[PDB]
Amino acid sequence: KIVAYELKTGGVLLHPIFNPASHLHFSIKHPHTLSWEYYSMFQCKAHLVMRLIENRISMEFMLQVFNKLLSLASTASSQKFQSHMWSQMLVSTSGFLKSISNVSGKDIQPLIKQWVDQSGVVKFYGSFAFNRKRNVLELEIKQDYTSPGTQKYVGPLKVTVQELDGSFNHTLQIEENSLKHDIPCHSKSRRNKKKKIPLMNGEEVDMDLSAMDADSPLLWIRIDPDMSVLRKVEFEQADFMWQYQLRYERDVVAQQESILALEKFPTPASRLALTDILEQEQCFYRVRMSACFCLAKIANSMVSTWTGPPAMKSLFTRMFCCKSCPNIVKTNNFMSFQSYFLQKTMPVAMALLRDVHNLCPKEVLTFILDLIKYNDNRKNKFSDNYYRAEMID
Amino acid sequence: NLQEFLGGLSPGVLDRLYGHPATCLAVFRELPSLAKNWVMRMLFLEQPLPQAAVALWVKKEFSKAQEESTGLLSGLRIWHTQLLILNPIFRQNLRIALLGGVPSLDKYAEERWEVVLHFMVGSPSAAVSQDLAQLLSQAGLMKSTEPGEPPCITSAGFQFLLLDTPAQLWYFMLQYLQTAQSRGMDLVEILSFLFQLSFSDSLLNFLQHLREFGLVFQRKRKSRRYYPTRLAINQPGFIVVETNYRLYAYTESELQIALIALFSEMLYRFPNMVVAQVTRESVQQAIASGITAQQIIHFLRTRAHPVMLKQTPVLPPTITDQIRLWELERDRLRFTEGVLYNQFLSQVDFELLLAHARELGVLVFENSAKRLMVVTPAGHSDVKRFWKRQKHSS
Repeated sequence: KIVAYELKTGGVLLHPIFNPASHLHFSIKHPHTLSWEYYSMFQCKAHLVMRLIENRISMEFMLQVFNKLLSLASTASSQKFQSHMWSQMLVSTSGFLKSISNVSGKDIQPLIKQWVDQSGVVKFYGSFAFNRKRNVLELEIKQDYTSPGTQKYVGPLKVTVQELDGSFNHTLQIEENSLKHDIPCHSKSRRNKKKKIPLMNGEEVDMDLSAMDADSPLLWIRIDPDMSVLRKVEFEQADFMWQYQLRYERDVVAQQESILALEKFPTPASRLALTDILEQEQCFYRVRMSACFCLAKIANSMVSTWTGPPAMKSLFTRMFCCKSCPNIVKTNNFMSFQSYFLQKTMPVAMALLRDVHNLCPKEVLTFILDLIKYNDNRKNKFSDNYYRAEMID
Repeated sequence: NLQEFLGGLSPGVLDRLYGHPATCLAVFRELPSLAKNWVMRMLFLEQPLPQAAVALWVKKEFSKAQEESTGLLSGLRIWHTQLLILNPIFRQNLRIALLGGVPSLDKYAEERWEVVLHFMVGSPSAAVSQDLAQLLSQAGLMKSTEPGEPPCITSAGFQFLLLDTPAQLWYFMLQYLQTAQSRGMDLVEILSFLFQLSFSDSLLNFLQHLREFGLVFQRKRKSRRYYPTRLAINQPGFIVVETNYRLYAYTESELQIALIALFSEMLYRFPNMVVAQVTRESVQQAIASGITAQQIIHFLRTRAHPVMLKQTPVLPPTITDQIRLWELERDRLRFTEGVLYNQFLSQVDFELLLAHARELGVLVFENSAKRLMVVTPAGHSDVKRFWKRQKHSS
């Protein structure tokens, strides 16, 4: 939301100094002259910058800062002196930074100078190349700092590389003149023997390594995984790396960004990846709800190649319909709250299917109308208004 | 073949090459079967005729002969559709060609070719001729790299050596013509003389080279008249092969003994016989030098003593199979120049890039499973631009 708004119009400036922001058509000196979208993005950017301050100075020290502010205010709140002490209930920026420096011993003045006083987000364009001879991974990260909403980042940058030997984090120093970052790569001895490949968490899984390159061990790369800067990343992986990142990652933002990047690769391996995500309980439900729409877009792009039925129909009849009647939907029992959301989002994406004539097929429209006719809600303890409203959608 | 040589020519050189004296007859004799008949038919016609007649003028059976003859003579451009009348110049020359307008020599040719082959091989005693040496060096079968030291023999040299005399001489003359064009000698004038044989400064030099090769011999202190030898127009065996890789060759000329020693170990040399052994060492030595088992087998078969001709096959299966297996035992490294890309993103997009390097001729190896295309540095400035254009198209 904030990178869309700041690249759209100028930027949000937390803590201006009194104009400080002349790129935008109102004055930021008073709350009653702000646009309402600017007020909403102001609150949004403020809580993300506080998450960044928690990233630099750990969460227990952050809660100690907040407790110190509240304790000064509550010793202030019981005095009777007319504001000799009642102004300890008012916080400022300098007092907040001083309380942070009191509890931690680190000051955050570079982070405050970059993300508060400066009003911009950063844009990262990354592309890699694997050097087989020296066994290194040559990243190439360049910033677009000449757009109207952007600024230049010179700090450190975390990158997480999943190779066959596991998941390794690397810190890159991205100075102004930097372009190529050579990080080292590990072995490929988990392709010699079939062993399980260890993940970002402690677990390990069986991966189908037939799509991987023979010479490179690395399975996927993620630039800034923890969202530790206010950034927009445009990484150029290969399509099998996006499919491996969709399947076997233990991070929901990486599964979402792989869904978002698989729309450019309409190959049938990506259809298999999104269909395996859709069938998979123990995936987070908002990833499967995105995989519905991604599968609809991919299915629209590979018409005159699609083999069987329309997308997600057989999967809907496998998950939510009767075993004896495929075209009759099961009676509504909405007590699971994840297959309820997936059931009410799957025909909405299924209706975006189009034939070679650019008209929605009469197999999906008839399916949606049979979902509407055979709807029986006399048996669940929950209402049907959102599911029926999504059927109209 | 001569058909290949003449097919590899332009119309402008072809019509000029169709000289009055002989060319119209020498090229006629090339016509394998039927095109002779059609040439005779429409030798007397001044009016072109429709192609359908020629098409239907051969029965349904054996039509492939009709199409192949028509294609061959279309390549030779003997006629033109003109809408199939023959070329007027060829018609006139052919009408003028059709009722219009030694024992010591063969030995000389044999001896001259034998001494030429002796020089080709590392024979201490051989005929000396700087022009012949440089001609053989530039023919592609010899490389010197050091004028002071005598030139060595390249890999193609051994293969050329093991060929039979007819094909050997024919290929040598083909290379002679190809290098004649490079050195600037007119190709048509020299070529017409070869055709005239089977019935200027450049002419004198060419005849001198032919005499050095032994095809012709003036015999009169280099007079205008010449008496071509048998080889100019265009024998029993002596080797006996045992089942224990033993060769008994009734050879008196050192050339045959040298040729056998090229791929066999010599044991004894009698006045009218020589004993050699075909061992792994000798055979693999020849293979490394460049020969392949096919040349050795063909050489032994062609120089097969009459005694072993009765048995079928002439060459024992054990010897032939052993030679072939010995050659197979060796498989060898290669050399090329290339550059490789990576991170090709979409699959259907990588298939379009494969056709760019294949049409230009800079593609070496492709990989659709990993997306891995090797591009030679000679055309690197053209593939990258195409890739950039594709990216721009998105």
